[PDB]
Amino acid sequence: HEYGNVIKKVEEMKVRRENEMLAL
Amino acid sequence: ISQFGGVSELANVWCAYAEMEMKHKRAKAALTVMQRACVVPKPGDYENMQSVQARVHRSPILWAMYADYEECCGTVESCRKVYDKMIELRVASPQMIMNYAMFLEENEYFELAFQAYEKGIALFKWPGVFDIWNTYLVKFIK
Amino acid sequence: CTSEIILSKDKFTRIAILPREEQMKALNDEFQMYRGWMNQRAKRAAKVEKKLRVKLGGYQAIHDKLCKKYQEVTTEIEMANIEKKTFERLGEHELKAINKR
Amino acid sequence: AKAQNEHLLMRQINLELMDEYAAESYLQRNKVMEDLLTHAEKELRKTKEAVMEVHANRKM
Amino acid sequence: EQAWQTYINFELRYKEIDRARSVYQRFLHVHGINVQNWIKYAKFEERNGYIGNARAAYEKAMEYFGEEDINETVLVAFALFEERQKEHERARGIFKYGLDNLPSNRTEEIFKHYTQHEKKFGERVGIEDVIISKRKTQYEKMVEENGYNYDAWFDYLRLLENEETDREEVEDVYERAIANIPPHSEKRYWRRYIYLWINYALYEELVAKDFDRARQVYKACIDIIPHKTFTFAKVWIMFAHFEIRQLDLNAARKIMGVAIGKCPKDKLFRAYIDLELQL
Amino acid sequence: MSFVCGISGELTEDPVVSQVSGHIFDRRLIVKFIAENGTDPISHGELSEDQLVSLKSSGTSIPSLLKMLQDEWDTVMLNSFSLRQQLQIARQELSHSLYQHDAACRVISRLSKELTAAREA
Amino acid sequence: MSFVCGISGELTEDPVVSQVSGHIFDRRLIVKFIAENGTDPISHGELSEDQLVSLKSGGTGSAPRNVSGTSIPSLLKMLQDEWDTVMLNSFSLRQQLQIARQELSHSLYQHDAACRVISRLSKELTAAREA
Amino acid sequence: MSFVCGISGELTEDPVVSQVSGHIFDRRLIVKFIAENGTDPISHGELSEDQLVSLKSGGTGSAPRNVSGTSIPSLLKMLQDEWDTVMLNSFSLRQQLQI
Amino acid sequence: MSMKLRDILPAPVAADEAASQIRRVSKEPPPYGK
Ligand SMILES: O=P(O)(O)O[C@H]1[C@H](OP(=O)(O)O)[C@@H](OP(=O)(O)O)[C@H](OP(=O)(O)O)[C@@H](OP(=O)(O)O)[C@H]1OP(=O)(O)O
Repeated sequence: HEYGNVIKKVEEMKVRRENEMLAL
Repeated sequence: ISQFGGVSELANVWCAYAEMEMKHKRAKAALTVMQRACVVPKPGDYENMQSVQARVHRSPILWAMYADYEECCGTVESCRKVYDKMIELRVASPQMIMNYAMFLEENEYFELAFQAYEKGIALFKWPGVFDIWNTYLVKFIK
Repeated sequence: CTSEIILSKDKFTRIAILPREEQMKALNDEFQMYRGWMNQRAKRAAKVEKKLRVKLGGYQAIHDKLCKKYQEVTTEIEMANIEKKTFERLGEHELKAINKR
Repeated sequence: AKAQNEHLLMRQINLELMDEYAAESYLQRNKVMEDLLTHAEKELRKTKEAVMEVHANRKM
Repeated sequence: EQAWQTYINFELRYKEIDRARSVYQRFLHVHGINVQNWIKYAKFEERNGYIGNARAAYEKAMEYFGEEDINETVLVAFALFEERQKEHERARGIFKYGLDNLPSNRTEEIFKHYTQHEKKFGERVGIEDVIISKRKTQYEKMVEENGYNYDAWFDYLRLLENEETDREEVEDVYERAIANIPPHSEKRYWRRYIYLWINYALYEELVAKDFDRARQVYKACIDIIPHKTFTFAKVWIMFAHFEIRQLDLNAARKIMGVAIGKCPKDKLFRAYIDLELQL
Repeated sequence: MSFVCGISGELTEDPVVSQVSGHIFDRRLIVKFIAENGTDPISHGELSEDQLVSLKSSGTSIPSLLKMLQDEWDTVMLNSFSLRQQLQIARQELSHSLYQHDAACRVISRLSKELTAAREA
Repeated sequence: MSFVCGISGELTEDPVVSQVSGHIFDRRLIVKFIAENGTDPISHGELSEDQLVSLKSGGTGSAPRNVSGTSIPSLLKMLQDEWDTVMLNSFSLRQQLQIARQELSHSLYQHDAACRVISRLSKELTAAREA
Repeated sequence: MSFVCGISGELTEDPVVSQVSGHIFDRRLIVKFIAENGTDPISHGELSEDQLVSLKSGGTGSAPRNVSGTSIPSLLKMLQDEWDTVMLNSFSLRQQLQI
Repeated sequence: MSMKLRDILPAPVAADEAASQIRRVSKEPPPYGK
């Protein structure tokens, strides 16, 4: 409820891991 | 540490080291030499990974010597580690795959003996597997 | 019972049976125990807090700078938008003046 | 003294969670705040030219 | 595709691994539909030791082709990769996930490789469990291929009985066996078939020990055999002796007397006479 | 009307009842309870946010309201501490009682074995 | 503008919200989607051009955006989130206390166990001392 | 998503838009404004509570705690100091309007 | 979307730095006037 922004941590971690990575 | 003309020359030196320690009854040192001889290099462990000392761990003569001392002086579990690593590295010949299974079978680890035969079959391509399958299928039935 | 029972003279007793001065000593030591528990926590809290202050202080200083910059810009937008609307209205008044002169 | 014991306990739990996530959330906060500043400076620059254009149409 | 390979090979001959990687990542944007291009990339990342990229490449492959329209070739390749990286609990995981989520008309590759992985790197209770599940699937297939492959039923029934599988499932498969009534009025074709019924009653009497259900099996034999064109004395004798057990000779006599009534046959007389002598 | 939340025991501005038990809750607590525990809080049956039925339906000084918060917050935290203190005391009574029970079983075991000897004196 | 379109994913300069969707679109996107498909991309409800309203900011009286991070709403919000946590914490503690307090009341055998020991030992004594 | 109310300038957890203006509001504020004045607060168009379209998209994320905001009494202290600055601001406005 | 293999599988236990963590001049003139 307070740190619900951790969804944005994993998303930006995921987006970062799309660098040097594949299609779709 | 010195240079040699080829892997087989160096492997004889490693064996000759453990050989003399075994005859002098330093069996734990002899195993230590073989452990120190057989340790697979990591990609940074040598100036180049194609030098003689960086390739000597692929020599089957060296692993044969190591596994034989573990059968004579080690625990059953330690022998499996040697043989399993020897299978992992493609080093094991079909004959010494059958030695591995003979060792487990002799120690009545029959079901692990079949896993030894099983990965023997995974490595080799016909006709090389033919005597692995022969010994496997008659032993399983027996 | 959880309010009536307090230790005194190194033993658990009823509170009401003790001499008055012994009740005061018991309640003093009971209070001093809680003050100990607080201080044991407060030191641990301050230790973590002191780490956070330096760990976060850079991010906070950046936010402080951005707030000042954002206030300056938005007040400039306000005054500029006032100037736009007067000069637009003044431009109409000057156009009438052209026809007059 | 009992009440302060729990405030300090909840403070510790808050601080420990804050140690996990404050650095990320403050970084995320700045990244949003930066966008507002650039977008505000975009609006500031856009309106300045429009005020200047009115001076142009007046002089012309 | 053959063009991009020559560009990859060009960069690899100069040992420009990160360049060759970038060609693959563009190559899959164009020819990504061919699963083999996706496996070749992960083999490339693996063979150069970028095992974290190889794993991510297979995980992205599953994501790309869709985790509802699951692809066996990725699962097998991915599972065999983790096996070869000694991530055997992940390798086992990938195989089991495949079998759990795909119809058994596919999965033959997943099965054979799973009963390779488990047959080496597993253990006896696991090795036999997967081989049984393979065999059950294999019999179930060759039954659907024919139905009248009675030897597939006799094996399948024996397998399920031997593995002590739950009564409802052994009983159900018998009902599917029984529906394969021979399309002939000639006893030759029934001689093999009829032991499906006999074994079903023997299972119900010996293993399930539910004699009321066993009676229903035997009764349903006699409603199926033509009797006018031919008879099996086997079933009448067994059903008579089944009612001598449970101490109901008044039923056994009724069963065996109707056998004489519908179809005088020498073994039926002999067996009834012998019963009355023993009584 | 006055409605009392089953979780907090406080008067609630948003009384809601669950069909799985018929106990009234503040919507906000029970949603957080469901989102954390999944069960009904009183009957322990499975519950979900769609199973919740909503019931039918001044200011004085900000320095005063801030002091009412301060005193009220200290009361909530005082309660939470006394619960943790009371819970450890209950566990200490419980574990002592089990020790007395287990010691009594050893005594009854000891004496009942010794009582067999009187049949062979 | 600060509005991000739900469908194109871009920060829009033509923000429009549709009454059935409760969602934000580009004008240039939603008009052709209505033209080609007549349908809300999100809810799959019907759409028509009268259901669309375009967003604006910075009108007369429009308050300055608070950026200081602190605010009265956000402090009252997190004070509320503290309160919910402490009550659900206190509720589970109260439940735990009830369970422990319940069973230790049921477990109050110990005086009756003592009478059984007295009964057993007195029998033992009379059985030990008869020879 | 993230939104700010035209009336208060704060983030809002319940963003709503009037049908008669482009501006967006926190629902309970605009409803209270309508309950007094029956009109759009910015366009001065006549407005009713049913002419409000609600953004079901997720409201603005919570403001991170200050390190001083990690304890309940220091939140109340922070709330007190925040409140005083808000009242001084409101008092400054009525002076500025007179000037 | 379906329950991912990202979620279902055990985390890899053979993690290693090189395996899965080693992923992937001129003069100027002097300034104006000087
Ligand atoms: O009826 P019978 O002339 O006495 O012959 C029967 C009969 O043979 P057929 O009915 O095939 O002519 C039996 O067959 P079923 O009635 O049980 O179907 C057969 O049993 P099998 O079919 O299992 O061979 C049995 O042979 P056996 O004595 O080996 O049980 C044999 O009986 P006889 O040999 O006594 O004539």
